Amino acid sequence: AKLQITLTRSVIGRPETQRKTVEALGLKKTNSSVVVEDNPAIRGQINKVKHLVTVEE
Amino acid sequence: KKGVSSTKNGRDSESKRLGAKRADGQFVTGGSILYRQRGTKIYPGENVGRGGDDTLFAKIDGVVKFERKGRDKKQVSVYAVA
RNA sequence: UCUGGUGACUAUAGCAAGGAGGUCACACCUGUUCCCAUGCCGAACACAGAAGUUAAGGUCUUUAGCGACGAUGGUAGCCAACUUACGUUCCGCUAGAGUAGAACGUUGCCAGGC
RNA sequence: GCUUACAAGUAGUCAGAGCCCGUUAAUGGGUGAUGGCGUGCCUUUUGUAGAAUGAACCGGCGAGUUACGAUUUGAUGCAAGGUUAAGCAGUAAAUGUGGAGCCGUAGCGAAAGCGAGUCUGAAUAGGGCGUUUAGUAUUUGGUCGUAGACCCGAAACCAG
RNA sequence: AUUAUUGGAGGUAGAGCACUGUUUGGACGAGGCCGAAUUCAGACAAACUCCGAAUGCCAAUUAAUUUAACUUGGGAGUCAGAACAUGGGUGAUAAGGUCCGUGUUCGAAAGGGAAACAGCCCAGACCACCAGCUAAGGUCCCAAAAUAUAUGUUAAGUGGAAAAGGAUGUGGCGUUGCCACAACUAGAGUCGAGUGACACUGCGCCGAAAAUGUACCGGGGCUAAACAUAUUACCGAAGCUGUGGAUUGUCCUUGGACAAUGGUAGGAGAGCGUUCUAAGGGCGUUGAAGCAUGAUCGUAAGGACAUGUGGAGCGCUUAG
RNA sequence: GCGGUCGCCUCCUAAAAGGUAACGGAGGCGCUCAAAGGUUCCCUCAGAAUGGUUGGAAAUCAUUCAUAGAGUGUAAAGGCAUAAGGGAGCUUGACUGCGAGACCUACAAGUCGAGCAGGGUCGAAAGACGGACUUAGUGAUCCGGUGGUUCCGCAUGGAAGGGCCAUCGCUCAACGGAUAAAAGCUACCCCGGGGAUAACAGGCUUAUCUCCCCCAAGAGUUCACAUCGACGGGGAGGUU
Repeated sequence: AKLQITLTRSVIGRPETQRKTVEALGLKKTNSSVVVEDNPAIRGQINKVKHLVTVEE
Repeated sequence: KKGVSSTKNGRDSESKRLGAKRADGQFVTGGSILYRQRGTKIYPGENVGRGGDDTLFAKIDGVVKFERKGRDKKQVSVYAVA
């Protein structure tokens, strides 16, 4: 019911589509974390922009 | 270096921008265009009309609906609902 | 509830064979005397009448052989992804056509003699 | 004064012994045995260490300006109004006086014309531009127009 | 703007032979020695479709996150692009070739790795520090960190550069069969212990010739300091964290903040100094301006103050 | 340079929305039609063989297999048995003034439209018609000429003349049209520029070129492997 994504990669060198999704979650710079509620529209957002962040809890 | 035997080609014409112009399920105005094509790919259904052998337009306000007619032929419609 | 009549379904609704009944009602059946009329012959287009009949059509019941709908298990292709130099290969998602086993000889709409 | 004859260098910069100094007094100054890192500057280019262009060195001089208009922005004065020109008596005083004029307060139409409406024309009907009104005078900044108009440079043409 | 659930438009990859065109053949009709069209199986298609994805596109007036968006005006610059990876045309499935389409980087981007290498991999520099943790790539010496552990594979220095082929190379995968097969011989009998085609392989071998000098491991050198896996430890950037400070735009409505701060053509804002004028107040033979030197002050353009030389003018504050 | 092209329409390339380049691969247009136009009826395709002076395998109307493989005035695609294909009568809507809204688009252009007034043709009527199944069949402005021409016609009124409204004629095909009056040579050439663009040399590439192999067909009466070398295939070199 509570997740905390963490940017562990750079957003430089990828397409704009993923760049927008990364900023849509709330992540700003690298090595940054944001705690949010687990929803069906949140799981699909991290699935699109995968292999760049780290989900846990 | 040598004057070639030229090309018996090179001609074409300006494209006309055919296709759909209003999306299924969105609200319209009386008199707006819905589709532009040669011959009747999509027939006119309910409260729509064909212009000069093209331009299927709307006749009253409402929301558009794309639908099948018989077995293999489609049609467009507008419903008064608001 | 049977047939006749209107309005929905992707031929699942079919062409290919037949089976069997009645004229309440669709049919085959009499000619130009009239309404209309084939640049062409009242078979289509019309009329008054039906003594004669059920072949066919019409309806059900049979053939899955005749053709579409074709649920799974795969597989080609493809969107990301890490590799390598790709006519590839691995890793994650969505996975077809065709091929089967099948469903398969329409669900009804609302009325008329019952 | 300090340093140099086994050494490969866009010559600096970061660290660092030794030998001399003594200031605008502060975690001061001069010299440099060794170590790491490092292919000048301007222009023109998809790209220049470039074997593409320019400059021997030093000093002095050497390129968006002014007049009159147009439009927009800031500032101030008065406000359905705002303001003067050429003049004339004055420290070449630029403050008085000077109401020809200019903008705005009402538009629409090719015009006659009518007017909060008007043209359209067979149509008051449907439409177009208007109506709900804030502007104006001087100055400041930005850009533009007519003048050479940011600066330097031609082969050539005509007149005496 | 992105995502989750839903609706719709379309005909590409791929398939397919149901139309159109083109094919290979077996039984197929079409003269007096060998034929038109057809028939059961099949094959091909940028201008052939009974079919038909993934992705993208338009709406959703549907929730969760996030921070844009549109309209009018002032001022612009740009109209020679390049490589890499994919999807095609053209040429010779030639070119660091040429023309379009979808992305990223360079252009206008420093820092780390690829020995050196605008476009390849990792990552976006506001400033101070002799602090810490990581990314790609790496850990015998040059040169920061394992001469680490366990397991296999490889005898060429393969690693550390090409192909059709060729073969008594091989570690793994299945056979097949004599209880003979190495010395028997037809172009018949024994003794004692492994033999081979074939099939998929993984790593090798030969095929492999160029002009200044070893001469593509970067060099010394290595039988593991090579290759394929597993798990670990540590090293590694101007990335992130720790500590102090500068500016903003916010915010709250006095300093803690919240975020943010590569940059070419361009747009916007705040300043420093030079010559002259006006007003006020000043300095100067007890030495002005200029010139020379210095270890000083401000976030930059800059500003003071002593000391020497010089011998008559020159600062400061506010505005033009 | 020579040659060929220059405007408009259809398809493929174009990667399932739209848009998308090359001296990339194919065809067309500069009209025609009083009917091939409007309205109300009525009808129906090919590839198929029958045995019919005659047969030209095919000149005939039938009949049935006939699934659009036919026919559309004109090229090509998208469409159509509502037939949008084939005939028949009647007629002129191939009408006047307008049009909410929308597609396309730098601009000028270009495209479709319910309906609103008026007058009508067709049909018993409901209704249908603002030119041909759909997309090509032209070209601004200026000037000049014509007719009707509720407007200004200047000292007053007439009044040539202008203006609104409706027509007409060039030719601008280099087809958004420099002034609708436009040919060559410079080996004497001159100035401003560029490796944005050729000749010589370097670099990339290897069609051709020179070698090396692979299969071996053929040449030797034997011996395809003494030697020669058919087509075809795989490489190296950078000296044409």
